[PDB]
Amino acid sequence: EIVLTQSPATLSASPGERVTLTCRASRSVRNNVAWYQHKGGQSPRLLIYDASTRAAGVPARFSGSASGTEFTLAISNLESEDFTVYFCLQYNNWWTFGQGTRVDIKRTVAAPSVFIFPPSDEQLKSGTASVVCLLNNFYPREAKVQWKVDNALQSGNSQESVTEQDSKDSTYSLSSTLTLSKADYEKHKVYACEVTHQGLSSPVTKSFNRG
Amino acid sequence: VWKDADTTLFCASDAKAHETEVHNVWATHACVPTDPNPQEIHLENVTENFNMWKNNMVEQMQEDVISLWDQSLQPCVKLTGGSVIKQACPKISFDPIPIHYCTPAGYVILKCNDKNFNGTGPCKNVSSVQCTHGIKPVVSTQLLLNGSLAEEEIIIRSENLTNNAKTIIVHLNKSVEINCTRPSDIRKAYCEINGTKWNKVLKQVTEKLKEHFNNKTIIFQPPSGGDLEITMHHFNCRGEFFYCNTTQLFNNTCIGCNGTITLPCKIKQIINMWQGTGQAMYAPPIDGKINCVSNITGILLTRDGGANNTSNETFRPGGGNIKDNWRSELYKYKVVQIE
Amino acid sequence: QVRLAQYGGGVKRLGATMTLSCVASGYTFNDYYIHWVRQAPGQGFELLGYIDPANGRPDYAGALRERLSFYRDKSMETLYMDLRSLRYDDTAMYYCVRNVGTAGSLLHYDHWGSGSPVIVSSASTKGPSVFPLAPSSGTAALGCLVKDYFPEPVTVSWNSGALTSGVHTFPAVLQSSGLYSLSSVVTVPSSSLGTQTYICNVNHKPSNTKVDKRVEPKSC
Ligand SMILES: *[C@@H]1O[C@H](CO)[C@@H](O)[C@H](O)[C@H]1NC(C)=O
Ligand SMILES: *[C@@H]1O[C@H](CO)[C@@H](O)[C@H](O)[C@H]1NC(C)=O
Ligand SMILES: *[C@@H]1O[C@H](CO)[C@@H](O)[C@H](O)[C@H]1NC(C)=O
Ligand SMILES: *[C@@H]1O[C@H](CO)[C@@H](O)[C@H](O)[C@H]1NC(C)=O
Ligand SMILES: *[C@@H]1O[C@H](CO)[C@@H](O)[C@H](O)[C@H]1NC(C)=O
Ligand SMILES: *[C@@H]1O[C@H](CO)[C@@H](O)[C@H](O)[C@H]1NC(C)=O
Ligand SMILES: *[C@@H]1O[C@H](CO)[C@@H](O)[C@H](O)[C@H]1NC(C)=O
Ligand SMILES: *[C@@H]1O[C@H](CO)[C@@H](O)[C@H](O)[C@H]1NC(C)=O
Ligand SMILES: *[C@@H]1O[C@H](CO)[C@@H](O)[C@H](O)[C@H]1NC(C)=O
Ligand SMILES: *[C@@H]1O[C@H](CO)[C@@H](O)[C@H](O)[C@H]1NC(C)=O
Ligand SMILES: *[C@@H]1O[C@H](CO)[C@@H](O)[C@H](O)[C@H]1NC(C)=O
Ligand SMILES: *[C@@H]1O[C@H](CO)[C@@H](O)[C@H](O)[C@H]1NC(C)=O
Repeated sequence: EIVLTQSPATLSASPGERVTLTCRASRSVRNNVAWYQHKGGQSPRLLIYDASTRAAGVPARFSGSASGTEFTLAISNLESEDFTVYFCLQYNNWWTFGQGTRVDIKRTVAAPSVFIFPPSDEQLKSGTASVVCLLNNFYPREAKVQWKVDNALQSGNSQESVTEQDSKDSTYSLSSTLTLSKADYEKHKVYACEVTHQGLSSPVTKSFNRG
Repeated sequence: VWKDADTTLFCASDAKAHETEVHNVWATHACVPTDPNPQEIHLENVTENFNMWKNNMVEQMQEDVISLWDQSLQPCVKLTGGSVIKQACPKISFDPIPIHYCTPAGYVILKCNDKNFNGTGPCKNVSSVQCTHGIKPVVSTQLLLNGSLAEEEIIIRSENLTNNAKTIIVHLNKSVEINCTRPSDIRKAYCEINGTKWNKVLKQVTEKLKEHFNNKTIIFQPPSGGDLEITMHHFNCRGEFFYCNTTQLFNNTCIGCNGTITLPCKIKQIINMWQGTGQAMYAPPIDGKINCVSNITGILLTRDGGANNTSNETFRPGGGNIKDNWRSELYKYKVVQIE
Repeated sequence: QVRLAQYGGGVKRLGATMTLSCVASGYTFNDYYIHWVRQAPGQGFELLGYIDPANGRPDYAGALRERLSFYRDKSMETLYMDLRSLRYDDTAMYYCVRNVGTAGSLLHYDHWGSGSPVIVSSASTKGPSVFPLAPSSGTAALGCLVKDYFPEPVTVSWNSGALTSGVHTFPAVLQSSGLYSLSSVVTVPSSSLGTQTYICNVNHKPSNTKVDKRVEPKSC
């Protein structure tokens, strides 16, 4: 099954600039590739097919091109409506999709303020324990948040929620929630979230101990 | 020098002015008599491109056969569009005749004579004709009947712009007889096929499919679903609409069993129309023995596109798009405009 | 001019069968294959399979084939999809999509339907539990964890709307239990944690519950 890797996940851009989004296929899909715009609250809409053929009704600032297994959507003059999600499709062998790229408003780099919150006693009496890690007002969007308890990496037991890019300061904020049973929670002492972000010279760890 | 062009063809036939059979009646008023000795000029050292999937001759034959069925079939009830049509429905005489397609002045038909030509791409041995060969407008699904045969190898025809194909046409180089009978429940019928002859040909088909799809294991499965016209082998015989179950025809344990393969069939009065316009109802079958012997000359297949692949490709009997039937006979022809 | 109007989404119970429909208009119905594709939260799109509306021939993604069925009502230009034995990870926005083809091949997608949100949860209407996120012992952060309510939406405010600067309320997530959760957080001056009262007001209209939670620093 052909894999389409879209890069990057989030693209920093400014109104009026030229922006390029890439899609690399895991093997040859001929020129059978298409690009779609997906505005919030609406269904996807076709922009380009056959790598480079603009669909009917698409404005001229959108164009596409190809080179072996790499495919490029270009948006030459970013209008306000264009800061949104784009994804690619290959239709050479079944139909598969890239994960999507979001174009957002560029601003200066802002490292996240990181906070960690233990489970309240009220919840801990209910039988579950939620540990929350907050990343506040950062830019750009890409951030890695790893949970470690007694230095053991966690996996499959956390969820991340993100705000929309702020309309006034253009920053994001993010929560990562690690959920354990009460029993599993009380068997360990050190809870930590490690945050990697290009605004931090080295990854930042915020930790607490039970009690 | 000549260029590709589309123009209105006319038809020719050996139709009989005294015959009551409806193909004959249609051809008598729509075609001219067949040309005595059709000349064929061979084009020395000429290489020409053909594309059986973008050949306007196919749309023109589709129109003729639509016209023929519109004029000559008589369903008792027609549920086309949103309303019903009630008229008389006597039993008709029905047996397709060969139809030649011909070009007017200033045009010619180029014919590809490479025996292994797959349908799309260059042809190194080209000739010009005035008319096609005689093509019987047989409307069927799953199996192609009474057509012409490929002359050397079995041929797998597919447009191949993507791997996501609609229809794959297999063109056989040896015909296999299929003998269907409603003996004298009046709708119960059956088709007999020499299994030894069929299973050898189906093995060669698999071998060529293997060649075409990267040496993977070839598997046949029953149709995934849809209308009875495509989940069954559907065809017309003496004016009655047959529906035959082909499960036993594509038996996997029998390829890589001898004797007569008997497929169960039903005659149905209420059909879905292949023209794509609603449904129709015909009278119950005529009395007496109803029998049609036909040559299987091709297979219509569909390949599953969403399965885990590495080792197996799975094909399922297909059809339903009747332009595919005409395409399996017109693949070797194209119209050019002579200056 | 072309429309693919979708119906049938909403709350489906876990292990149930759902049926989605798609009313096509504005084009020759027989000439275009129709695909069913879904997007689960946080994931890219995924094709479930397609149907040829002329004759009803379906093709299916291999991992879901056994639980899917594609069919149609030709007379009514309506396409249907069944997904059987619903699971938590069948939650997704479901789309019917028109596929461009040629005489022999199927190609790109050119019109996407209006979309059907499907939520797979057997939960009945339940009000949220509200737990504090206590500020750590210049700038401090505090918040409220709003766990285990159904259905959406919940409303959160702080000090009855008096505190709006520095507040961030995160989008709810459906957990594997069938219930939603989210957090609201605000950053305040660390100099104020000894005199200011911080109360988050959680309002859940489907259950008529209004919760006010004092968020204080923790100590013995
Ligand atoms: C046939 O045509 C080719 C051009 O494709 C030419 O090179 C070749 O010499 C020709 N042969 C003869 C016998 O005319
Ligand atoms: C080429 O085409 C002619 C018909 O014009 C046919 O008789 C012949 O067998 C074909 N093959 C070769 C090798 O000439
Ligand atoms: C048919 O053969 C031509 C080469 O002349 C090739 O380009 C095309 O892909 C083939 N089509 C098939 C194998 O379906
Ligand atoms: C059926 O096949 C035989 C032998 O292959 C052939 O002589 C006959 O013309 C075929 N019949 C039709 C209707 O094509
Ligand atoms: C038909 O072609 C196949 C190759 O696909 C060959 O093995 C077989 O012998 C041919 N049969 C006849 C009767 O020519
Ligand atoms: C299909 O067409 C492609 C054209 O890019 C060609 O390379 C290939 O050989 C053909 N056949 C198959 C099986 O892909
Ligand atoms: C077809 O089958 C019927 C009944 O089984 C039989 O009478 C007839 O002779 C058969 N015809 C051929 C050509 O096998
Ligand atoms: C396919 O496999 C056969 C042996 O089973 C081998 O002889 C042949 O060369 C292979 N062809 C391709 C195209 O891999
Ligand atoms: C064909 O026959 C098999 C059993 O022989 C049956 O399971 C299948 O449902 C039949 N197909 C149709 C379309 O009735
Ligand atoms: C294949 O044929 C045999 C008899 O020759 C029959 O018993 C069997 O049911 C058929 N189907 C399969 C899948 O084996
Ligand atoms: C089927 O064909 C074989 C050879 O192709 C022949 O020997 C046999 O008599 C035919 N009829 C049967 C097996 O009923
Ligand atoms: C094929 O031709 C034979 C006579 O050559 C005829 O009896 C039979 O009905 C035809 N088959 C179809 C499906 O028209």
